[PDB]
Amino acid sequence: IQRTPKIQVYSRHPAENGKSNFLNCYVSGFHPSDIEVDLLKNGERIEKVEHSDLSFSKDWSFYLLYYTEFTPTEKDEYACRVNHVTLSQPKIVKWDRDM
Amino acid sequence: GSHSMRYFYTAMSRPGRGEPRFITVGYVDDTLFVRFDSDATSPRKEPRAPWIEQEGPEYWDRETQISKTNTQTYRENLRTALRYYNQSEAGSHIIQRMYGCDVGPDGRLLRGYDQYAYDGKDYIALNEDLSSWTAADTAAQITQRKWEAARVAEQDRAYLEGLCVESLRRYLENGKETLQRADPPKTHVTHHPISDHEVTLRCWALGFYPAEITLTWQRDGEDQTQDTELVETRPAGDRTFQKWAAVVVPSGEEQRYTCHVQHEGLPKPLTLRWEP
Amino acid sequence: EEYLKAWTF
Repeated sequence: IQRTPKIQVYSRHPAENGKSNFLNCYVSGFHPSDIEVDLLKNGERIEKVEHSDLSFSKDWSFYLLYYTEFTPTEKDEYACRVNHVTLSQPKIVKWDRDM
Repeated sequence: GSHSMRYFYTAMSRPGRGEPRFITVGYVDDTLFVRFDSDATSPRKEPRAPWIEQEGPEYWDRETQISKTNTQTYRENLRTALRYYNQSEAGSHIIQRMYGCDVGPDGRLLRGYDQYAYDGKDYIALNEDLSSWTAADTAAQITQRKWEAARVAEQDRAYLEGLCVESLRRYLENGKETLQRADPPKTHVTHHPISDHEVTLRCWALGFYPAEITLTWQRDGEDQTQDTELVETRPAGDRTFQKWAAVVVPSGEEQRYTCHVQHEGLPKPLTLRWEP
Repeated sequence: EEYLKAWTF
C-alpha cells in the first residue's frame, strides 16, 4: 500500500505583477518518500529550486516544500510537475493566484 | 500556550543504491530546529533555527553522535524488519519514528510519545502510560517482547519526564521571541463567479503561526462541512502557514454565508463575510 | 535534546 501526493502550487505572499515573490509547491500526504518535483516557468524547468527537509505527519505520510524566487507577470505561466510511484505519468498543477 | 518537541526519523532502504538513508528532523511546535542526513557531504546535526545556535560544541558533538549511531542502528532495524515480514532483499522499505513530549503553559509534562512505523503502517508505540506498548501485528510483538525484557519503556519514560521536558523548556526560553509568539491569520473572503448561477466564496487565512487553525463556512448559521472545499494547511516559507475554505453559493445568496476562523493568535474567533 | 539510547527491533 502506497499514498498519492496531494499537490498545491502557490505564492508565499499575495501575487502582484512585477513584485518579487516566492513560488511554492507543497507535496503532502504521500508514501513512500521518493518524489520528483519540478517548478515550471512557461513549461520549462526552473533551475536551482530548493526544498525543505523530509518530514512527515502524524499519519506517517511525508511532506516537502519546493520553492524558488519568482516575479509573477501578466503573461508568464507557472506550474508544478510531480512524479511519484503512485502516478502513471507526471502530474502538472498550474499556478492560479486565486488558489 | 502549550508546546511540543518531536524528533522524526526516516530510514529508507534502496537495494543496489548503497546503504539505507537515515534522516532526522527536530521540531518545537511547527518550527524545525535541527536536521541530520546520512546522505549529507559530512553528516552532522545541523542548526535550523537561530535560538539553537546557542548550544555549545559539546551539544553538537553529542547530538551528532546520536544520529551517526542511529544511522547504523536503523540499518539493523531494516534488516530485522525484512526478516520479521518474510520480505526479499530486492525491495525498498521505510522505518519511521516520532518521539517527544508535550508540555502545558506551566511547562509540566502533558504527555510523551515514542511511535514507530514500517512502510507507513503502525509498527509499535509506547502507550500514554509510558510503561507498556501497543504492537500492531505479530512482527511488532517480537520487538515488544524484546523491549519488555530490556525494560525499554522505563528508560523512555525517564527521558520523556526528564531531558525531553528540560530541553524543551530551555528551547522555549531561548526562542521566546518566536516560539512563544502566535501570529494570527490575516483573513479575507474572495468572490469568483463560476457561472450565471453560482459563485465561489473563498475564505483565506494567511500569515499564521502555529499551523493549527479551523476555517469553516456556515449557511444561515449551519455548518457546510459537506459542501466546503478545504485545502490542507500549507507552509508559506517564512515560518507561517496558509489555508483556505471554499463554498459554491447560489447567485445572490452570498450574505447567507459566514466564514469562521479559530486560531490561537486570535483572542476570540472571527466571523467573516463577502465584502462587495 | 535527543535520547541517547537505542534498542533494535
